[PDB]
Amino acid sequence: LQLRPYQMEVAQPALDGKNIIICLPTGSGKTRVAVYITKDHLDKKKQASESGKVIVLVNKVMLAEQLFRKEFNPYLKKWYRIIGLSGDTQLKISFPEVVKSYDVIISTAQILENSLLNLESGDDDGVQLSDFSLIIIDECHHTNKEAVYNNIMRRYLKQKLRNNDLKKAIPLPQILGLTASPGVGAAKKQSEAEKHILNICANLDAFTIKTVKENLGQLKHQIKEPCKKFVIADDTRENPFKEKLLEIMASIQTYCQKSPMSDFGTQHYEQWAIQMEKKAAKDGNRKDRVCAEHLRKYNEALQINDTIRMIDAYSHLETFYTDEKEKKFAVLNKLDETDEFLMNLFFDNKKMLKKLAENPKYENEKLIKLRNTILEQFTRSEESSRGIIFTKTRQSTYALSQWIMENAKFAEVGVKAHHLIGAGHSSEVKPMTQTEQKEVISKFRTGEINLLIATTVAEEGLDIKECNIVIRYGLVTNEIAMVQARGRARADESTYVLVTSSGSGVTEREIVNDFREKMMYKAINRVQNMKPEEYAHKILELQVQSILEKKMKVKRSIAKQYNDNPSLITLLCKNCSMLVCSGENIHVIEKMHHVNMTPEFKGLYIVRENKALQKYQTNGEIICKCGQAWGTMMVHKGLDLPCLKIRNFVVNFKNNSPKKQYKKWVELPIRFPDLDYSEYCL
RNA sequence: CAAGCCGAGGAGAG
RNA sequence: CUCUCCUCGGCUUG
Ligand SMILES: Nc1ncnc2c1ncn2[C@@H]1O[C@H](COP(=O)(O)OP(=O)(O)NP(=O)(O)O)[C@@H](O)[C@H]1O
Ligand SMILES: [Zn+2]
Repeated sequence: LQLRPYQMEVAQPALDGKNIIICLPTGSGKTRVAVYITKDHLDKKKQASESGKVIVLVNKVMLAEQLFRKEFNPYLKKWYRIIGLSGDTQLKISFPEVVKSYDVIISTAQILENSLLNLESGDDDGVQLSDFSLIIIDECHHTNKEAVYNNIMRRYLKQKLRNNDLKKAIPLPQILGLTASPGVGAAKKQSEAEKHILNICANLDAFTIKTVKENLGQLKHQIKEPCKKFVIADDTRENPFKEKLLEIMASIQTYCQKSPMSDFGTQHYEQWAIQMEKKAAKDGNRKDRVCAEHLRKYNEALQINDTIRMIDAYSHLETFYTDEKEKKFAVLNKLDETDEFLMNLFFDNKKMLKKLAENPKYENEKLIKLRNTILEQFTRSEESSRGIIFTKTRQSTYALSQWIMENAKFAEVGVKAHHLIGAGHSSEVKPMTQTEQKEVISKFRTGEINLLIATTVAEEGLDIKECNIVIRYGLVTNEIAMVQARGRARADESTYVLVTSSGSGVTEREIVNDFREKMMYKAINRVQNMKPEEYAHKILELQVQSILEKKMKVKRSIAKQYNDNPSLITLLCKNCSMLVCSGENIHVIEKMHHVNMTPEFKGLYIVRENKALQKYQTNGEIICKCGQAWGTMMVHKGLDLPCLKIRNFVVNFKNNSPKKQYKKWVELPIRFPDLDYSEYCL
C-alpha cells in the first residue's frame, strides 16, 4: 500500500487519537487512507500490549463485500484477520463471537445495532462498544434524524457524558468518519449551514473536518472535474394526443360531477384523486372512486408524455385495461354501469390513440436533445465510450432502454445499453435483484454495455467504472447527488449535463444546489478556523440537545397505538361495498404475516396467474368477484393458506362507522392472534 | 427466485 | 402535517 502526499496531511491527526471527519473530493483514495489508518492503529495497539479491533460501518450491502475484496484484504491478509458481514451471509448468527476473533470487521450497520439492543433488551450475549478500539464509517452525511447510524452515536455520546460526569472512566473507542461532502442540511443561510455541520460533528464527536488545502495542486493534476452543461428545450404543439386524452378526462369528470379546482397533467390533481377515492371508499359510494382510480392512470400517462413518447403511455394504459378485462372475465367465467361506461369510452378511441401516438412529426424535444448529446460523445470517443443516464422513475428506464435498442443509430455507433433500478419491493413495478445489479456492474466494467440508464441507485454506493457522459434527465434531488454524480466523470473530455423542459423549474433547483455546494465550503472554513474552546462549548451544547431530543421522542412514542381489540371490526372490499371478513377469522404466522383459513373466505375469491413469474406459478394473486386484487397466496407448512393486504380493504367499526383506510397493518391499534392448528383440525 | 413485515433517508406538490 | 416518486437496511414464509 502507498501513502500519497496529500492523504498524509488529512490523515495525520487521526493517527494519535483525535476522532475526526474526513471530507475529500471523489476518487481521491478514500478507502486507501482508511486502510492505512487501520494498519497504523492496529500496529500501535499491538506495540502497547493493548487489544485492537477495528469495525467498518457501511450503509449498503455491496460495499461490504466490495471493500473486503479490493482494499482491506489484499493489504492486510498477512498481518491480521479480516471478515465481511451483511444481511446476505450466514455469519450474522453468532455476531458476538466473530468479535472474539477477526480484529478487522466490515459490516453493514444495523447488524451492530441489533446486537447492542439484544444485549440491552434480552438475555442474549450481545456486545458493547467497550469491545472495540475504532469505528470507521463510510458516508458520514447520513448521520441525521433517527437514521442508522445515529443510534450508535447517541449511545456513544451517552456513555461519553457518563464518562464526563465521572471525571468530575470506560475507555471509549476512536471514531473516524469518511465522506465526500457532509452537505448543507436544507438551510437558506450560511449560519444555519454552519449549525448543521456542527450538528454532524456532534453526532460524530469530532475534533475537526480536515479538508485538504495545502498539497492541492497534486490533487488538481491527479483529480479533475467535469464541465457543467445545460441543454434546454421548449414545446407548445401537443398536436393530436394530449387533447385527445383531456377530452376523455373531461367527459369522465362531467359524468362524476367533481370540480378539481386544478389542472390536467400535474401532481396536485393526483393528490385530489387520491383523497377523493379514499373519501368515496370511507363512505362507500362507487361511480367516484373507480373513476378516480382511472383518472390517476390517465394523469400518470400525461406526466410521462411530458418526458416520454405517447406510445409508452398508450402501452401503460393498454396494460391496465387489458388486465382489467382479464380480471372481469376470470370472475365471470355484473358489468356495472360505471365500468361499462368507462370501457366504452376507452376502447372506441383505442385505435385512434394508437394512430395518433405513432406520429414522428412531433415526438418530443428532450429525447432529441439527448440524441444530439449522446451521438456527439460516442462519435468523439470511439470505443472508450462509457455512459450514464439518470432519470426519476423506473418505467422511464425501461422505455429509454427499449428505445435505444430500437432506433438504429444508437446501435450503429456501438451504443450498447442496459437499464438499472433498485430492489425495493413496492411502487407498482417488478424490481431488480442484487445479482442482476452486480452482473450489470461487471458487464459495464467488462465493456459489454457502454451506457447505463439509472434511477438514484447509481449516485452513491456501488462502484461503477469511471465515465465520460454522465447526464441528468428530469432529476434534481439535492447537492449530494449532484456532487456524487459530478465525481463520476474522469477520463478527460468528461461532462455533466442537465436536460429539462422550459416551464418546469429545474434549472432553478440545479442552481440552488450549486450555491449550496459553494456555501458548505465557506461554512467548513468558518468552523475549521473556529476557536477550540468555543468549538468544544458548541458541540457539547449540541450533544446535550441531541440526547434530549431522543428522550422526549421516547416519551411520546412508547406505543402510540396499544388498544388490543380482537374482533371489533369488519373488513369489507373497497371497490364493492361488500363483506369479506371479520377480525376473529384472521390469524398471524411468525407474528408478521396476516392470513385467514376459514372456507367462507376460501370460496369468495379467484386466483389470477402470475406475470412476475412468467418473466409455474407459486404465489397466486387474489382477486374479488368485483375485480379488486386483494392479496397473495402463501405456503406455510404446505398449507396454501392465502395471505392478504390491508391496502385494498376497508374497515368498519361496529360502533358508529368512522370507516378508515390504513395502508399497512402496524398503524392500526388492534392486535391479532397467533396461528395455531387447533382450529380447522383435531 | 417469488411473497410479505418493519424501520430509515432524500426530492417534489399541496 | 399529508400524498406521490426514489433509494436503503434488517427479518420471516416458501
Ligand atoms: N493511495 C493510493 N495509492 C495508489 N493507488 C491508489 C491510492 N488510492 C487510490 N488508488 C487507486 O484508485 C483506485 C481506487 O481508489 P478510488 O478511485 O478513490 O476509489 P474510491 O475510494 O471509491 N474513491 P471514491 O469513489 O470517492 O470513494 C484504484 O485504481 C487504486 O489503484
Ligand atoms: Zn370486491
